[PDB]
Amino acid sequence: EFKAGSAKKGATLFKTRCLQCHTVEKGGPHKVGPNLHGIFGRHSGQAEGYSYTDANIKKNVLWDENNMSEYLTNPKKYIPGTKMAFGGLKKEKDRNDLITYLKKATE
Amino acid sequence: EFKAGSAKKGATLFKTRCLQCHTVEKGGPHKVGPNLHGIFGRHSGQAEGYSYTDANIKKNVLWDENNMSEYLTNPKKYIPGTKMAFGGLKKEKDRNDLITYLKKATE
Ligand SMILES: O=C(O)COc1c2cc(S(=O)(=O)O)cc1Cc1cc(S(=O)(=O)O)cc(c1OCC(=O)O)Cc1cc(S(=O)(=O)O)cc(c1OCC(=O)O)Cc1cc(S(=O)(=O)O)cc(c1OCC(=O)O)C2
Ligand SMILES: O=C(O)COc1c2cc(S(=O)(=O)O)cc1Cc1cc(S(=O)(=O)O)cc(c1OCC(=O)O)Cc1cc(S(=O)(=O)O)cc(c1OCC(=O)O)Cc1cc(S(=O)(=O)O)cc(c1OCC(=O)O)C2
Ligand code: HEC
Ligand code: HEC
Ligand code: NA
Repeated sequence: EFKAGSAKKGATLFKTRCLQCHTVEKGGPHKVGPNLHGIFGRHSGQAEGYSYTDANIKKNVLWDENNMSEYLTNPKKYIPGTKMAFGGLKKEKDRNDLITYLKKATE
Repeated sequence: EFKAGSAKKGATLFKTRCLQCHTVEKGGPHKVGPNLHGIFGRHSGQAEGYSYTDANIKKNVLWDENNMSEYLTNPKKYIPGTKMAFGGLKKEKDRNDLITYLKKATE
Protein backbone atom coordinates (compact mmCIF):
# COMPACT_ATOMS: atom_id res chain seq x y z
CA GLU A 1 0.00 0.00 0.00
CA PHE A 2 1.72 3.14 -1.31
CA LYS A 3 1.49 6.57 0.37
CA ALA A 4 3.37 9.66 -0.87
CA GLY A 5 6.62 10.08 1.06
CA SER A 6 9.84 12.12 0.97
CA ALA A 7 11.41 12.43 -2.54
CA LYS A 8 14.58 13.82 -0.82
CA LYS A 9 14.99 10.70 1.36
CA GLY A 10 14.02 8.53 -1.64
CA ALA A 11 16.80 10.08 -3.79
CA THR A 12 19.41 9.10 -1.12
CA LEU A 13 17.95 5.55 -0.91
CA PHE A 14 18.03 5.25 -4.74
CA LYS A 15 21.74 6.29 -4.79
CA THR A 16 22.68 3.43 -2.42
CA ARG A 17 20.14 0.72 -3.30
CA CYS A 18 19.41 1.09 -7.08
CA LEU A 19 21.84 3.45 -8.88
CA GLN A 20 24.53 0.74 -9.16
CA CYS A 21 22.23 -1.06 -11.70
CA HIS A 22 19.76 1.56 -12.95
CA THR A 23 19.65 5.05 -14.46
CA VAL A 24 16.41 7.14 -14.38
CA GLU A 25 16.73 10.03 -16.86
CA LYS A 26 15.30 10.09 -20.42
CA GLY A 27 18.05 8.73 -22.64
CA GLY A 28 19.95 7.41 -19.60
CA PRO A 29 21.83 4.18 -20.44
CA HIS A 30 20.77 0.61 -19.79
CA LYS A 31 23.33 -0.90 -17.37
CA VAL A 32 23.01 -4.15 -15.35
CA GLY A 33 19.32 -3.21 -15.10
CA PRO A 34 17.18 -1.27 -17.62
CA ASN A 35 16.93 2.52 -17.68
CA LEU A 36 13.74 3.38 -15.72
CA HIS A 37 12.51 6.50 -17.56
CA GLY A 38 8.69 6.31 -17.87
CA ILE A 39 8.52 3.05 -15.85
CA PHE A 40 5.10 4.01 -14.28
CA GLY A 41 2.52 3.19 -16.90
CA ARG A 42 4.81 0.78 -18.76
CA HIS A 43 4.33 -3.03 -18.69
CA SER A 44 7.23 -5.10 -17.33
CA GLY A 45 9.88 -6.22 -19.82
CA GLN A 46 9.08 -3.54 -22.38
CA ALA A 47 12.06 -1.10 -22.35
CA GLU A 48 13.61 -1.48 -25.82
CA GLY A 49 17.30 -2.37 -26.09
CA TYR A 50 17.37 -4.25 -22.78
CA SER A 51 17.75 -8.04 -22.54
CA TYR A 52 15.18 -9.17 -19.93
CA THR A 53 14.52 -12.63 -18.52
CA ASP A 54 11.44 -14.34 -20.02
CA ALA A 55 10.15 -14.30 -16.37
CA ASN A 56 10.08 -10.47 -16.25
CA ILE A 57 8.40 -10.24 -19.74
CA LYS A 58 5.80 -13.01 -18.99
CA LYS A 59 4.82 -11.36 -15.66
CA ASN A 60 3.49 -8.47 -17.85
CA VAL A 61 2.62 -6.27 -14.84
CA LEU A 62 1.59 -2.66 -15.59
CA TRP A 63 3.88 -0.72 -13.24
CA ASP A 64 2.10 1.55 -10.71
CA GLU A 65 3.33 2.85 -7.31
CA ASN A 66 1.24 0.18 -5.51
CA ASN A 67 2.38 -2.99 -7.32
CA MET A 68 5.96 -1.59 -7.41
CA SER A 69 5.82 -1.41 -3.58
CA GLU A 70 4.84 -5.14 -3.52
CA TYR A 71 7.60 -5.97 -6.06
CA LEU A 72 10.36 -4.05 -4.22
CA THR A 73 9.42 -5.76 -0.91
CA ASN A 74 10.64 -9.10 -2.38
CA PRO A 75 11.50 -9.18 -6.15
CA LYS A 76 12.15 -12.95 -6.35
CA LYS A 77 8.71 -13.73 -4.77
CA TYR A 78 6.97 -11.27 -7.14
CA ILE A 79 8.79 -12.43 -10.32
CA PRO A 80 10.28 -15.93 -9.71
CA GLY A 81 13.18 -16.26 -12.14
CA THR A 82 14.00 -12.52 -12.30
CA LYS A 83 17.75 -11.72 -12.62
CA MET A 84 17.43 -8.52 -10.50
CA ALA A 85 19.81 -9.31 -7.57
CA PHE A 86 17.91 -7.30 -4.94
CA GLY A 87 16.76 -8.85 -1.65
CA GLY A 88 14.09 -6.23 -1.02
CA LEU A 89 13.15 -2.99 0.74
CA LYS A 90 11.48 -4.37 3.89
CA LYS A 91 10.42 -1.03 5.47
CA GLU A 92 7.14 0.52 4.23
CA LYS A 93 8.55 4.07 4.91
CA ASP A 94 11.60 3.31 2.68
CA ARG A 95 9.40 1.98 -0.15
CA ASN A 96 7.14 5.06 0.09
CA ASP A 97 10.13 7.47 -0.01
CA LEU A 98 11.98 5.58 -2.80
CA ILE A 99 8.85 5.25 -5.00
CA THR A 100 7.97 8.96 -4.45
CA TYR A 101 11.45 9.89 -5.72
CA LEU A 102 11.30 7.33 -8.56
CA LYS A 103 7.97 8.65 -9.88
CA LYS A 104 9.40 12.22 -9.94
CA ALA A 105 12.78 11.17 -11.44
CA THR A 106 11.31 8.93 -14.20
CA GLU A 107 8.63 11.44 -15.33
CA GLU B 1 2.55 4.53 -50.61
CA PHE B 2 3.90 1.32 -49.07
CA LYS B 3 3.11 -1.93 -50.98
CA ALA B 4 3.98 -5.35 -49.47
CA GLY B 5 7.19 -6.77 -50.94
CA SER B 6 9.65 -9.56 -50.17
CA ALA B 7 10.61 -9.96 -46.46
CA LYS B 8 13.49 -12.28 -47.60
CA LYS B 9 14.95 -9.50 -49.79
CA GLY B 10 14.25 -6.94 -47.05
CA ALA B 11 16.27 -9.04 -44.52
CA THR B 12 19.33 -8.92 -46.85
CA LEU B 13 18.95 -5.12 -47.37
CA PHE B 14 18.75 -4.62 -43.58
CA LYS B 15 22.07 -6.52 -43.25
CA THR B 16 23.87 -4.29 -45.82
CA ARG B 17 22.22 -0.92 -45.11
CA CYS B 18 21.02 -0.86 -41.45
CA LEU B 19 22.64 -3.59 -39.31
CA GLN B 20 25.88 -1.57 -38.85
CA CYS B 21 23.84 0.84 -36.63
CA HIS B 22 20.67 -1.06 -35.62
CA THR B 23 19.30 -4.35 -34.25
CA VAL B 24 15.61 -5.41 -34.63
CA GLU B 25 14.94 -8.26 -32.20
CA LYS B 26 13.27 -7.92 -28.78
CA GLY B 27 16.10 -7.29 -26.31
CA GLY B 28 18.55 -6.55 -29.14
CA PRO B 29 21.12 -3.88 -28.12
CA HIS B 30 21.19 -0.16 -28.87
CA LYS B 31 24.30 0.54 -31.01
CA VAL B 32 25.06 3.76 -32.99
CA GLY B 33 21.26 3.79 -33.57
CA PRO B 34 18.45 2.54 -31.28
CA ASN B 35 17.13 -1.04 -31.27
CA LEU B 36 14.01 -0.98 -33.52
CA HIS B 37 11.75 -3.56 -31.83
CA GLY B 38 8.16 -2.24 -31.59
CA ILE B 39 8.99 0.81 -33.80
CA PHE B 40 5.65 0.66 -35.71
CA GLY B 41 2.84 2.35 -33.79
CA ARG B 42 5.29 4.11 -31.41
CA HIS B 43 6.20 7.84 -31.62
CA SER B 44 9.75 8.78 -32.70
CA GLY B 45 12.39 9.31 -30.01
CA GLN B 46 10.78 7.01 -27.45
CA ALA B 47 13.01 3.86 -27.20
CA GLU B 48 14.20 3.82 -23.56
CA GLY B 49 17.93 3.82 -22.87
CA TYR B 50 18.81 5.63 -26.11
CA SER B 51 20.00 9.26 -26.35
CA TYR B 52 18.17 10.83 -29.32
CA THR B 53 18.64 14.29 -30.86
CA ASP B 54 16.03 16.89 -29.85
CA ALA B 55 15.12 16.89 -33.61
CA ASN B 56 14.02 13.24 -33.60
CA ILE B 57 12.03 13.67 -30.31
CA LYS B 58 10.37 16.99 -31.45
CA LYS B 59 9.37 15.39 -34.81
CA ASN B 60 7.08 13.11 -32.68
CA VAL B 61 6.00 11.07 -35.70
CA LEU B 62 3.81 8.01 -35.07
CA TRP B 63 5.75 5.49 -37.20
CA ASP B 64 3.76 3.61 -39.86
CA GLU B 65 4.67 1.90 -43.16
CA ASN B 66 4.13 5.12 -45.22
CA ASN B 67 5.98 7.76 -43.16
CA MET B 68 8.81 5.16 -42.62
CA SER B 69 9.12 4.90 -46.43
CA GLU B 70 9.31 8.74 -46.75
CA TYR B 71 11.81 8.90 -43.84
CA LEU B 72 14.10 6.20 -45.32
CA THR B 73 14.08 7.94 -48.74
CA ASN B 74 15.94 10.92 -47.18
CA PRO B 75 16.25 10.89 -43.36
CA LYS B 76 17.91 14.36 -43.00
CA LYS B 77 15.20 15.93 -45.19
CA TYR B 78 12.34 14.30 -43.21
CA ILE B 79 13.93 15.03 -39.79
CA PRO B 80 16.35 18.00 -40.23
CA GLY B 81 18.99 17.81 -37.50
CA THR B 82 18.82 13.99 -37.11
CA LYS B 83 22.13 12.27 -36.27
CA MET B 84 21.26 9.20 -38.42
CA ALA B 85 24.15 9.34 -40.99
CA PHE B 86 22.21 7.63 -43.79
CA GLY B 87 21.87 9.17 -47.26
CA GLY B 88 18.65 7.32 -48.07
CA LEU B 89 17.06 4.26 -49.75
CA LYS B 90 16.13 5.89 -53.06
CA LYS B 91 14.56 2.80 -54.71
CA GLU B 92 10.82 2.23 -54.06
CA LYS B 93 11.14 -1.59 -54.36
CA ASP B 94 14.03 -1.58 -51.79
CA ARG B 95 11.98 0.50 -49.33
CA ASN B 96 8.94 -1.79 -49.79
CA ASP B 97 11.06 -4.95 -49.32
CA LEU B 98 12.91 -3.51 -46.30
CA ILE B 99 9.70 -2.28 -44.60
CA THR B 100 7.99 -5.67 -45.27
CA TYR B 101 10.93 -7.28 -43.39
CA LEU B 102 10.88 -4.61 -40.60
CA LYS B 103 7.12 -5.09 -40.04
CA LYS B 104 7.79 -8.80 -39.33
CA ALA B 105 11.19 -8.51 -37.53
CA THR B 106 10.22 -5.67 -35.14
CA GLU B 107 6.93 -7.28 -34.05
O1 LIG C 1 17.21 -11.18 7.19
C1 LIG C 1 16.22 -10.87 6.50
O2 LIG C 1 15.26 -11.65 6.31
C2 LIG C 1 16.15 -9.51 5.87
O3 LIG C 1 17.40 -8.87 5.51
C3 LIG C 1 17.23 -7.52 5.28
C4 LIG C 1 16.73 -7.09 4.02
C5 LIG C 1 16.40 -5.73 3.84
C6 LIG C 1 16.51 -4.81 4.90
S1 LIG C 1 16.05 -3.25 4.72
O4 LIG C 1 15.72 -2.96 3.32
O5 LIG C 1 14.87 -3.03 5.56
O6 LIG C 1 17.12 -2.35 5.17
C7 LIG C 1 16.96 -5.26 6.15
C8 LIG C 1 17.33 -6.61 6.36
C9 LIG C 1 17.89 -7.01 7.74
C10 LIG C 1 19.40 -6.70 7.75
C11 LIG C 1 19.82 -5.42 8.15
C12 LIG C 1 21.17 -5.03 8.05
S2 LIG C 1 21.67 -3.60 8.63
O7 LIG C 1 21.26 -3.55 10.04
O8 LIG C 1 21.08 -2.50 7.85
O9 LIG C 1 23.15 -3.57 8.58
C13 LIG C 1 22.10 -5.97 7.58
C14 LIG C 1 21.72 -7.26 7.19
C15 LIG C 1 20.35 -7.61 7.24
O10 LIG C 1 20.00 -8.92 7.04
C16 LIG C 1 19.99 -9.65 8.30
C17 LIG C 1 20.03 -11.15 8.19
O11 LIG C 1 20.07 -11.67 7.05
O12 LIG C 1 20.01 -11.81 9.25
C18 LIG C 1 22.79 -8.19 6.61
C19 LIG C 1 22.86 -7.97 5.09
C20 LIG C 1 23.59 -6.88 4.60
C21 LIG C 1 23.68 -6.62 3.23
S3 LIG C 1 24.56 -5.39 2.63
O13 LIG C 1 25.18 -4.60 3.73
O14 LIG C 1 23.71 -4.52 1.83
O15 LIG C 1 25.66 -5.94 1.81
C22 LIG C 1 23.03 -7.48 2.33
C23 LIG C 1 22.28 -8.58 2.78
C24 LIG C 1 22.18 -8.81 4.17
O16 LIG C 1 21.57 -9.96 4.62
C25 LIG C 1 22.49 -11.06 4.78
C26 LIG C 1 21.88 -12.44 4.76
O17 LIG C 1 20.70 -12.58 4.39
O18 LIG C 1 22.61 -13.39 5.12
C27 LIG C 1 21.50 -9.40 1.74
C28 LIG C 1 20.22 -8.60 1.44
C29 LIG C 1 20.28 -7.58 0.48
C30 LIG C 1 19.17 -6.74 0.24
S4 LIG C 1 19.22 -5.64 -0.94
O19 LIG C 1 19.76 -6.32 -2.14
O20 LIG C 1 17.85 -5.17 -1.19
O21 LIG C 1 20.09 -4.50 -0.58
C31 LIG C 1 18.01 -6.92 1.01
C32 LIG C 1 17.91 -7.93 1.97
C33 LIG C 1 19.03 -8.75 2.20
O22 LIG C 1 18.88 -9.82 3.05
C34 LIG C 1 18.48 -11.03 2.36
C35 LIG C 1 17.98 -12.16 3.23
O23 LIG C 1 17.93 -12.02 4.47
O24 LIG C 1 17.63 -13.22 2.65
C36 LIG C 1 16.63 -8.03 2.81
O1 LIG D 1 11.01 -6.39 -64.35
C1 LIG D 1 10.38 -5.65 -65.13
O2 LIG D 1 9.44 -6.04 -65.85
C2 LIG D 1 10.75 -4.19 -65.22
O3 LIG D 1 11.86 -3.85 -64.37
C3 LIG D 1 12.19 -2.52 -64.33
C4 LIG D 1 13.06 -1.99 -65.32
C5 LIG D 1 13.31 -0.61 -65.31
C6 LIG D 1 12.68 0.26 -64.41
S1 LIG D 1 12.99 1.85 -64.39
O4 LIG D 1 13.95 2.20 -65.46
O5 LIG D 1 11.73 2.61 -64.52
O6 LIG D 1 13.61 2.23 -63.11
C7 LIG D 1 11.82 -0.30 -63.45
C8 LIG D 1 11.54 -1.67 -63.41
C9 LIG D 1 10.65 -2.22 -62.27
C10 LIG D 1 11.53 -2.22 -61.01
C11 LIG D 1 11.58 -1.04 -60.25
C12 LIG D 1 12.46 -0.92 -59.17
S2 LIG D 1 12.46 0.43 -58.28
O7 LIG D 1 11.16 0.53 -57.58
O8 LIG D 1 12.63 1.61 -59.12
O9 LIG D 1 13.52 0.35 -57.27
C13 LIG D 1 13.27 -2.02 -58.82
C14 LIG D 1 13.25 -3.21 -59.57
C15 LIG D 1 12.39 -3.28 -60.69
O10 LIG D 1 12.23 -4.49 -61.33
C16 LIG D 1 11.17 -5.30 -60.78
C17 LIG D 1 11.25 -6.77 -61.11
O11 LIG D 1 12.21 -7.20 -61.78
O12 LIG D 1 10.34 -7.51 -60.68
C18 LIG D 1 14.24 -4.32 -59.20
C19 LIG D 1 15.55 -4.11 -59.98
C20 LIG D 1 16.47 -3.15 -59.48
C21 LIG D 1 17.66 -2.86 -60.17
S3 LIG D 1 18.70 -1.78 -59.55
O13 LIG D 1 18.22 -0.42 -59.82
O14 LIG D 1 20.07 -1.96 -60.05
O15 LIG D 1 18.74 -1.96 -58.09
C22 LIG D 1 17.90 -3.50 -61.39
C23 LIG D 1 17.01 -4.46 -61.93
C24 LIG D 1 15.84 -4.77 -61.19
O16 LIG D 1 14.98 -5.75 -61.64
C25 LIG D 1 15.36 -7.15 -61.61
C26 LIG D 1 15.45 -7.85 -60.27
O17 LIG D 1 15.29 -7.24 -59.19
O18 LIG D 1 15.72 -9.08 -60.29
C27 LIG D 1 17.34 -5.07 -63.30
C28 LIG D 1 16.92 -4.05 -64.36
C29 LIG D 1 17.84 -3.05 -64.75
C30 LIG D 1 17.49 -2.07 -65.69
S4 LIG D 1 18.55 -0.98 -66.24
O19 LIG D 1 19.95 -1.37 -66.01
O20 LIG D 1 18.38 -0.92 -67.70
O21 LIG D 1 18.22 0.35 -65.70
C31 LIG D 1 16.18 -2.05 -66.19
C32 LIG D 1 15.24 -3.02 -65.82
C33 LIG D 1 15.61 -4.01 -64.88
O22 LIG D 1 14.75 -5.05 -64.61
C34 LIG D 1 14.73 -6.01 -65.70
C35 LIG D 1 14.23 -7.40 -65.39
O23 LIG D 1 13.75 -7.64 -64.27
O24 LIG D 1 14.32 -8.25 -66.31
C36 LIG D 1 13.80 -2.86 -66.34
C1 HEC E 1 21.53 -4.84 -9.74
C2 HEC E 1 22.18 -5.67 -8.80
C3 HEC E 1 20.16 -4.29 -9.46
C4 HEC E 1 19.76 -3.57 -8.35
C5 HEC E 1 20.61 -3.19 -7.17
C6 HEC E 1 18.36 -3.24 -8.56
N1 HEC E 1 17.92 -3.70 -9.78
FE1 HEC E 1 16.17 -3.41 -10.61
N2 HEC E 1 16.65 -4.65 -12.09
C7 HEC E 1 17.85 -5.25 -12.29
C8 HEC E 1 17.79 -6.20 -13.44
C9 HEC E 1 18.92 -7.07 -13.91
C10 HEC E 1 16.52 -6.13 -13.90
C11 HEC E 1 15.93 -6.91 -15.06
C12 HEC E 1 15.37 -8.20 -14.41
C13 HEC E 1 14.93 -9.27 -15.39
O1 HEC E 1 14.50 -10.40 -14.85
O2 HEC E 1 14.99 -9.12 -16.59
C14 HEC E 1 15.84 -5.12 -13.05
C15 HEC E 1 14.51 -4.74 -13.22
C16 HEC E 1 13.86 -3.77 -12.48
C17 HEC E 1 12.51 -3.35 -12.71
C18 HEC E 1 11.62 -3.86 -13.81
C19 HEC E 1 11.88 -3.00 -15.05
C20 HEC E 1 11.00 -3.32 -16.26
O3 HEC E 1 11.17 -2.70 -17.29
O4 HEC E 1 10.10 -4.28 -16.19
C21 HEC E 1 12.23 -2.38 -11.82
C22 HEC E 1 10.93 -1.58 -11.63
C23 HEC E 1 13.39 -2.22 -11.02
N3 HEC E 1 14.39 -3.09 -11.40
C24 HEC E 1 13.54 -1.31 -9.99
C25 HEC E 1 14.69 -1.23 -9.17
C26 HEC E 1 14.77 -0.33 -8.04
C27 HEC E 1 13.74 0.76 -7.76
C28 HEC E 1 15.83 -0.73 -7.29
C29 HEC E 1 16.33 -0.17 -6.01
C30 HEC E 1 15.41 -0.17 -4.95
C31 HEC E 1 16.47 -1.81 -8.09
N4 HEC E 1 15.76 -2.07 -9.21
C32 HEC E 1 17.69 -2.39 -7.74
C33 HEC E 1 18.98 -5.13 -11.49
C34 HEC E 1 18.99 -4.38 -10.31
C1 HEC F 1 24.34 4.59 -38.69
C2 HEC F 1 25.30 5.09 -39.56
C3 HEC F 1 22.91 4.36 -39.12
C4 HEC F 1 22.44 3.67 -40.23
C5 HEC F 1 23.28 3.01 -41.33
C6 HEC F 1 21.02 3.71 -40.17
N1 HEC F 1 20.59 4.34 -39.02
FE1 HEC F 1 18.76 4.57 -38.37
N2 HEC F 1 19.37 5.70 -36.88
C7 HEC F 1 20.65 5.97 -36.55
C8 HEC F 1 20.71 6.95 -35.44
C9 HEC F 1 21.97 7.53 -34.84
C10 HEC F 1 19.44 7.25 -35.14
C11 HEC F 1 18.93 8.20 -34.07
C12 HEC F 1 18.66 9.52 -34.80
C13 HEC F 1 18.47 10.71 -33.89
O1 HEC F 1 18.41 11.89 -34.50
O2 HEC F 1 18.39 10.65 -32.67
C14 HEC F 1 18.60 6.42 -36.05
C15 HEC F 1 17.22 6.41 -36.01
C16 HEC F 1 16.41 5.58 -36.77
C17 HEC F 1 14.98 5.56 -36.73
C18 HEC F 1 14.11 6.37 -35.79
C19 HEC F 1 13.99 5.53 -34.49
C20 HEC F 1 13.08 6.12 -33.44
O3 HEC F 1 12.91 5.55 -32.38
O4 HEC F 1 12.44 7.21 -33.66
C21 HEC F 1 14.58 4.63 -37.62
C22 HEC F 1 13.16 4.24 -37.93
C23 HEC F 1 15.73 4.14 -38.26
N3 HEC F 1 16.87 4.74 -37.78
C24 HEC F 1 15.74 3.18 -39.26
C25 HEC F 1 16.92 2.75 -39.91
C26 HEC F 1 16.88 1.78 -40.97
C27 HEC F 1 15.67 0.97 -41.33
C28 HEC F 1 18.07 1.86 -41.62
C29 HEC F 1 18.50 1.10 -42.82
C30 HEC F 1 17.80 1.44 -43.97
C31 HEC F 1 18.87 2.79 -40.79
N4 HEC F 1 18.14 3.30 -39.77
C32 HEC F 1 20.24 3.00 -41.00
C33 HEC F 1 21.80 5.52 -37.22
C34 HEC F 1 21.74 4.77 -38.39
NA1 NA G 1 19.32 -10.33 5.30
